[PDB]
Amino acid sequence: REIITLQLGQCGNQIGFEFWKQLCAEHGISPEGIVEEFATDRKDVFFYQADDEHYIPRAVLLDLEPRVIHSILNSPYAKLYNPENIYLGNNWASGFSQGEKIHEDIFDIIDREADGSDSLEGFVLCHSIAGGTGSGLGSYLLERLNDRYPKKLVQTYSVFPNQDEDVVVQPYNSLLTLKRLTQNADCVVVLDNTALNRIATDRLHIQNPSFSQINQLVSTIMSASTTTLRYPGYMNNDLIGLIASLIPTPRLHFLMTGYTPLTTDKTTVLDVMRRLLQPKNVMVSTNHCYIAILNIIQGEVDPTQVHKSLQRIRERKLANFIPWGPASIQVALSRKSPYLPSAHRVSGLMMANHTSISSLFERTCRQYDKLRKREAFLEQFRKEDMFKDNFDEMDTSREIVQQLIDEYHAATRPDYISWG
Amino acid sequence: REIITLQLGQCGNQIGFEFWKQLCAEHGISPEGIVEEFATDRKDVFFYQADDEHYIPRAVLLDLEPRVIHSILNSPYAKLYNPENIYLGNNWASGFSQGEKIHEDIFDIIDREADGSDSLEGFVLCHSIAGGTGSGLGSYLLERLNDRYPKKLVQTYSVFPNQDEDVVVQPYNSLLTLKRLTQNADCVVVLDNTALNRIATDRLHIQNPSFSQINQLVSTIMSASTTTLRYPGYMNNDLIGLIASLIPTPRLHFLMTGYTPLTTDKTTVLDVMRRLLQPKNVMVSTNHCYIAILNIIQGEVDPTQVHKSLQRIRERKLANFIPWGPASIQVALSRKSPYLPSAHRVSGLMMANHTSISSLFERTCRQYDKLRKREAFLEQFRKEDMFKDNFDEMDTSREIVQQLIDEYHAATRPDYISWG
Amino acid sequence: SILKNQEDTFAAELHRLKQQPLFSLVDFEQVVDRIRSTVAEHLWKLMVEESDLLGQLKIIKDFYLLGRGELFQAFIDTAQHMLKTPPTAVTEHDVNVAFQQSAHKVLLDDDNLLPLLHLTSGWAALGLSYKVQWPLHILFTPAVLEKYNVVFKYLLSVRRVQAELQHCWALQMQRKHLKSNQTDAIKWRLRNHMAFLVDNLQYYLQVDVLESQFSQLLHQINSTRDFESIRLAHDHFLSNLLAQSFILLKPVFHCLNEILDLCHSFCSLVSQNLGPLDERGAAQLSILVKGFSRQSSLLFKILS
Amino acid sequence: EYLQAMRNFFLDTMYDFYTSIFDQNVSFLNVQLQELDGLTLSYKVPWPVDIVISLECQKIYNQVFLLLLQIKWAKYSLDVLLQIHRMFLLRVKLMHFVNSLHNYIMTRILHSTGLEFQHQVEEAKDLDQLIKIHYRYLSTIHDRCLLREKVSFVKEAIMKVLNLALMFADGWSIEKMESDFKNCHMFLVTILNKAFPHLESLALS
Repeated sequence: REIITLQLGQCGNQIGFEFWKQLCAEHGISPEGIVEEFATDRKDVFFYQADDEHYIPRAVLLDLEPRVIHSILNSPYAKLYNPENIYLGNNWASGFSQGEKIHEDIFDIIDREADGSDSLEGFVLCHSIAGGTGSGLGSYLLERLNDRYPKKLVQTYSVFPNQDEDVVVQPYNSLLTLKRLTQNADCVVVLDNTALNRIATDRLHIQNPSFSQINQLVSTIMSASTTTLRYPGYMNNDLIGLIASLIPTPRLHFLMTGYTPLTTDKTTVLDVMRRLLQPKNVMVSTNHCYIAILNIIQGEVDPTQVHKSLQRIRERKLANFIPWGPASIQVALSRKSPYLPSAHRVSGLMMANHTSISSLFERTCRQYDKLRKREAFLEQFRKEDMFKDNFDEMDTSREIVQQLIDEYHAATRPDYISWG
Repeated sequence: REIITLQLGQCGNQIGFEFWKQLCAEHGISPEGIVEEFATDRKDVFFYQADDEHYIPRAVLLDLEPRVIHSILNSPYAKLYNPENIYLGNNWASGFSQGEKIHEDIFDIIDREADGSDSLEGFVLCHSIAGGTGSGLGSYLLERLNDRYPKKLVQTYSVFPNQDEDVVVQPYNSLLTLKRLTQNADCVVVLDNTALNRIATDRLHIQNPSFSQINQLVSTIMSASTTTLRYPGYMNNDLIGLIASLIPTPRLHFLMTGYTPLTTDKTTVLDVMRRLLQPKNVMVSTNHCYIAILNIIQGEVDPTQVHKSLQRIRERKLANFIPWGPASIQVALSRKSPYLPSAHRVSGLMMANHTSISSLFERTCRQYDKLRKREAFLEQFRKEDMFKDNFDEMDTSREIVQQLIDEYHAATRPDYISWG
Repeated sequence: SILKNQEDTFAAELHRLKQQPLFSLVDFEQVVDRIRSTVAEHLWKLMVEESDLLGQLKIIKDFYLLGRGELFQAFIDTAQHMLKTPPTAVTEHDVNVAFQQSAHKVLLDDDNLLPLLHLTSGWAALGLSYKVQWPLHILFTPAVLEKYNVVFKYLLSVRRVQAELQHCWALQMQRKHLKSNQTDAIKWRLRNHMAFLVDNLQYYLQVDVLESQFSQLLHQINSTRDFESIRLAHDHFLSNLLAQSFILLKPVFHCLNEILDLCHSFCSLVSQNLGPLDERGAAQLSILVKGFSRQSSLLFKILS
Repeated sequence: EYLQAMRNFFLDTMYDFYTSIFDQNVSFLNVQLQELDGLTLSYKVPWPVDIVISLECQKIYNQVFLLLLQIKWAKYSLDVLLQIHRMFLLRVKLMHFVNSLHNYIMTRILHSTGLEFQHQVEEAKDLDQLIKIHYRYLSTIHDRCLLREKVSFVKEAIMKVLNLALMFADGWSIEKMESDFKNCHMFLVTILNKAFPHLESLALS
C-alpha cells in the first residue's frame, strides 16, 4: 500500500528535499512537476496523484523556527509541494516538552494525510539522532504514531552522531532516542556520519564542505533502497515482506547498508558480490559477525551467473560467521532504472544485521556513565528538571540498552537457546 | 421560453456589457450588430429579433447617476442597444427608499418588455451584494417582480463582497439582501471576489488591475452556464427543468460554480472529472460537503467514456459526502461552440449545492452582531431611521438567516427526517 | 509477398522435373527446400513485426506466468469467497468484475479486456483464458494455452500461501509490542521462519526458471528468419517450464503440493489464534511440527 | 437528409408541444403539430426512398416514439412542482431514480447507437447493404428498448415504477408510496441481477 514519509530536523529536511529531487530526476516528471511524455514505474506509494499535472510527494514537512526552509522555498521545486504544514529546542527533554504542548495540531496534520489516502502501509521517519530540533520531537511523534496505529509499519532513516568526542548532552539524547526506536519502531535503517565522511575523503579531496557531498551519498542510498518498491519486483516489493525476512529476533531491527560504486564522479555477479562483502564498500562502521544478510542487485544481470556467484562465496570461506540458525545469506534481483542517464550500470545493495554496531552503542553507554559520575554535564534545564525530577528515566533507558547489549552479545554466539 | 435580463450597479452593468460582448462574439452577428453569413444556434431567448439587422439583446439597463454608462456609450456596441431606459444611494435603506419613490416609471420599463414579448420564462438579476447603488434598489425590484409575477422564474447573478475586513455597513446590507434572495428568488448563482482574485493571482501576476481580469473570468462563467440553453441540448435546456433538479430543499438554492480551464491565456472524461472535483478548479470559497452535484461538459466527448469516468469517481472514494437522500451526482453533455476561435476544446462546468458557503454567511452573522453590541457603526442615516425606527427588521432578518444556518447544519447530516 | 513474384521460377523447376526420364531424390529435395525457405520466411516476415510477436510474449509472461505482481496481489486481497466452494451461478461473473476492478487500481487504462476468468475451492477451479489472434498467430494453438494454464494455476497456489505467511507475521509488530509476555508456549520454536524458507527458496528458483529461457527465446527469434525454427524454440521453451517447475508427475511434485497444504494449515492456526492467548492450540501445533519434520526428511531424498 | 429529419422527429422544440397536452381533442393537436398512452404519427416519404424505407418501419418508429412520450410524461410530472416537509423527502427518494432512467435512455441508447449508425450509413457502397445496415439498426433498437423479449418479466416493472409519479402527482397516502417503491425497485433488481449485461448501469441507481 501507500507509504507516508515524515521529515524533521534541518538536516533531515535537507536530505528529504534532496531525496525528492533525486526521485523527480527518477520519475516521469519535470522539475516544475509537469508530466513528461518520454515514459514500468509506479508513482503511487510516495506521490499523491491528482490531475493537477504536479504530482505531490507524500511528505509531511514539520519544523521549528524555519531557517533553511526559506532556502527550500527559493527553488524550482516550490511548485512540487505546498501542503501548508510549516510551523514555527536544545535537549531531548526540552524538545520533548515542546512537542508535548503542540501535539494536537501536528497530529491534525498527520490525520489529514491519513484521511487523504485510503490505503496505508507505513511511515518513514527522516530524523537525525541527538540533532537538537529533531531530537525529543521526533521521539515524541514516534511514540504517538506507534501508539495510535498498531496496524501499520514504522521505518526510520537515521544517521548516527559521532565526532570522536563538542556536545556534552548527546549520550543522554541518543540513549533515550535509542530506547524509543527499539520500542516504538519495527525497523531502523542505521547510518553514521563517520564512515561516510571517511569514504568521501577517500573518493574526493574534501575537508570543509563535507555536508554537501555526504547528502548526495545518503540520497543515492535511500533511492537505491526504494528501487525495489517503486519499480515492481516480485520479492519484498512491499515493506512488510521486506522487513519480515530481516528480523530474526524482535530486539534486532538495525540494518547495515553498503553500495558497490564507491565513486561514480564488464561485470559478472561474483565480482560485485565479492566487492560487496568488503568493509570499505560498507557504509556503517572478539568475534563480531552478521546474523543474516540480504543483498539486492540492480543492473544488467544474467540469471544463471547469480547462482554461480553465490556458489563462489560458499567456496571462498568468506563465510566466517556463525549464528544459531540456518537463516542464511539472501540474494535478490531488481532492474536498473531507465529514463535517466545511468552510469556504472550494475550496482549493488546490502541489508544486513551486524553486531559490530553494538560497539558504537556501548561508546555512548560508556560516555553517559562517566558524565553520570561527574554530574556537571546535564546542563540542568528547567523543563528538563520538571519533566523528570530524579532523572531515573535515563537510568531505566540505560538498563534497557544494557539488556539490548547483552542480547546482542548472546545473538553473536551459536548459543541462543537460553535468553541473554 | 424567452428570458429577460436586468442589470444594475456599476459593476453589474459592466459585467452585463462584457457578457453581451462575449455573446456577440458567440452569436452570428457583427460588432455593429449586422448579421454575418458564416453560420444550430438560437438567438431568441436573450435577443429580440426584428428585421432591423441589429438584434437587440433583451437587457434592461437601469442606473443611478450614470458615470460608467457614458463609457458604455463610447463603444462600437452602441448600435446593438438603445431601449432608452437610462435614468439618473450609500446604504441598503437609503437605496431602498430611493427605489421606493420612483417605482412606477421603472416598473413601466419592466412592463414595456413584458408586453414586448409574448412568451416569458425567467428574469435574471445581474447584481452585486452590498454594492451601494445596487443594494437596496435591487432587493426592492426583486421583491416587486416576484410579488407581481408568481408564474415566472427568478435567477440571480451575484458576487459576494469579501475583503477580510473598509465598509462598516456591509453586514447589515448583505444580511437584508440575503433575506430578500432567500424569500424572493427561486435560485441564486453565488460568486465571491476572493476566490476569483486568488485564481487570478495564481494564473497571472496581477495585484492592482484585478477588476479588468476578474470580469473576463465571470463572463466566461456566465456564457458557459448559458451554452446549454442557447444551443439546443435535450437535458435542462429550459431554465425550469434546470432548477427543478438542483433544489433538494426549498431553503437551499445556492449553486457552486467551477471551470476546468484555470488558464487559457488529448483529454478523456475521467481526467476532466477528476480535475473538476478539485477545490482549486472551484470558483467559490467539521464535515462540510455537497448535497447534490450537476456537472456539464462542453467539448469533443465520446459517449461511452463518460460512463467509464463516472464509474471511476465511484471507485476512487472521492465521494466522501453523505446527505440523507439518494439524489446523486449528475453528468450532462452539450456541444462545444463552433463559429469562433475555440482554444482548450474540452471544458467543464459544475452546478452544486455545497454547505461550505454557510461559513461565509456566518462571518457576516458574526460581524453585524459585534456591531450590534457597539452601536456606533450603523451611521444613523435619516431615511434609514424613518424607514425603520427600532431597527428590528435587521433583527428579524438575523433570525431568518439563523434558521437558514440551522437548516444548513441539519442538511449536512444524513438525519433530516426532523426539521433543523 | 514475393510468392507470386518467384512463382514462375518454382513452376519452371517442377515443369523441368516432369520432363526428366528418371526419379532422383537429389533434385526433388532441392525444389521442396527452396520453396520451404521462402514460404516460412513469408510467415516470419508478418508475425514478428506487424503482429508484434516479441511484444506479445511479454504480455503472455506478465499476465500469465505471473510476470506481473500488482494484479495478482490486489486480486487475492479483494477475493474472500474463492476460498469457499462456489455454486458457479454468481461467482463466474464476479471474478472477472473483480479482475478488471483490481486492474484499474494503478494504470492499466489501456485496454486489458481480452482475458476472461472462468470457473470449472474457487482458486483450484479458477482459470484464465486468453484468446489470441488466430490468422495472425498460428504458433499459439489451443494445446499451448492448455499447457500454459497448468503453469498459471500452480503458480497461483504458491502466491496465495506465501502472501498468507508474510502477512501473518506480526509477532514483532503487535504481539511483543509494548508487551512483556512470558513466552514458553507463545513461542513455537519460531518455525514461521522455516516455513518461509521452503517457500522462499523455490521462489528464487522460479526467477531463474522464467528468466533464462525468456531471455533466450526473445533472442533466437531475432537470429533466424524462418518460422519453422521459432516453432522448435517455442516447443523447447514450454517443456523447460514444465520440467523445471517440477509439474511433471513425480513423488517430488506430490511432496511439493503437501508442503503447500501444510503451510496453509500453519497459516490458518496462526491467523485464528490472535495476539497472546491459549485456545488449546497445542494439539494442532504438535501435529503440525511433527508433520513438518517428517516432510523435511522427505526433501532430503533429492539432496542425496 | 430524410433520415436526419426522421430521427429528429423523436427527440428541444417538441417538449413544449407535449407539455401543453399534459395541461383532449384530436384536431386541435394538428395545428399545434404543424407549428399516458395512445398516439399516432407518420410522414410521407417519397417513392424512390420507399424501396429502402418500409411500411412496418413506420410502425417501429411509432412504437419507440410512444415509449419516449411516456418517459417525457414522467419527467414533466416531476417538473410540475418547485404534511410539512415529508412530501419533499419523498421527492428525492423518487427524483434520483427516474432521472437516471432518462439519463440512460437518451445518452446510452438513442445517442450512442445513432452516432454509431451514422458512421455506417455513409459507408453504403450498395443498395442492398444499405437496406441490410438499416434493418440491423431497426431489429436491435426494437430489442434495446424492450418490446419483444421477456416483456412480462422485465418491462412490466418498468410500467409499475411510472405509477409512483402518478400517485405523487395526486397528493397536492405517503407511506404507501415507499412500500410500493421498495417492492417494485427490488423486484426489478432481483430479476436483472442474473445478467444485455448493460442493465446494471441503471440499477446501480
